[PDB]
Amino acid sequence: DWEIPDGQITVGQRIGSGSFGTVYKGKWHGDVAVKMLTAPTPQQLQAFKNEVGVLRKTRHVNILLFMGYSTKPQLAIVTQWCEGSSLYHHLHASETKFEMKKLIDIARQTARGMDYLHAKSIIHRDLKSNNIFLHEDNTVKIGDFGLATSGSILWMAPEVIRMQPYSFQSDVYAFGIVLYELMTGQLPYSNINNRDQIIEMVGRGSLSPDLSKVRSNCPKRMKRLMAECLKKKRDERPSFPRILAEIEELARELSG
Ligand SMILES: C[C@@H](NC(=O)c1ncnc(N)c1Cl)c1ncc(C(=O)Nc2cc(C(F)(F)F)c(Cl)cn2)s1
Repeated sequence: DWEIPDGQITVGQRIGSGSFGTVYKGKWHGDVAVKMLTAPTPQQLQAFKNEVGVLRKTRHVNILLFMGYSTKPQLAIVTQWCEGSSLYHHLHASETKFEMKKLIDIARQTARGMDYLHAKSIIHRDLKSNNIFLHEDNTVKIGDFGLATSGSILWMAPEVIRMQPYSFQSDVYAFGIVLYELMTGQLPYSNINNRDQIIEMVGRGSLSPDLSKVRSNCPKRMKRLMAECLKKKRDERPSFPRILAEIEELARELSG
């Protein structure tokens, strides 16, 4: 069992509040991060066990290392502490300009982690550049840092907006949107004023990311893989084994 006894974790500075919990930087055999959740509902009790039950089946370098959980005194999830910023903070706030060599490496590590999740039959359900942490500004760490559960429509597939929806291809579309941010430095649909139409237009199949805003030095394989990841039909979107294979081969083309 991975239950951490009460009294071992030294809760420290608060990292950021949410509508569903708060996260602190704790001390527990080193630097750790603890997300603690007044009265737990039967849903919150199950939602906590679902998030821990998913993190228990993860043991990969590109996935945030789950370390333990606690029920006393509060429902908590203990993970490793990583320094740096998320990919959304690098490309759309800090404006960190990466070499094309490193942009492919960030996409490669992201595809490696997404490949490992699908092997374990795990759907991320909320893959975005904000949930992609750059540990030491080098290693990609995939997690779910959402503290409210929905301001994350740019990464939602058309079939996810049309409630009939989470699948491997829905995560592939999110990965395709992340590729758009990497190759453009901007979020999709930046020229749209409100989000009412973005929900309606993308769900209707008449709004797609303008694939001409990509940088000049973007390889032709990245433009083709990004387009296939953004197909409106789910069955026309590839699987991450095929996605990772073409990126790792493309990556070896840049290293001399
Ligand atoms: C305690 C808190 N840790 C931090 O926030 C943090 N960690 C490192 N460095 C920092 N600076 C910070 Cl601030 C977290 N508890 C659970 C987290 C999580 O990702 N759960 C999760 C993961 C997956 C995945 F399988 F896709 F990965 C899925 Cl599918 C669904 N849920 S994250």
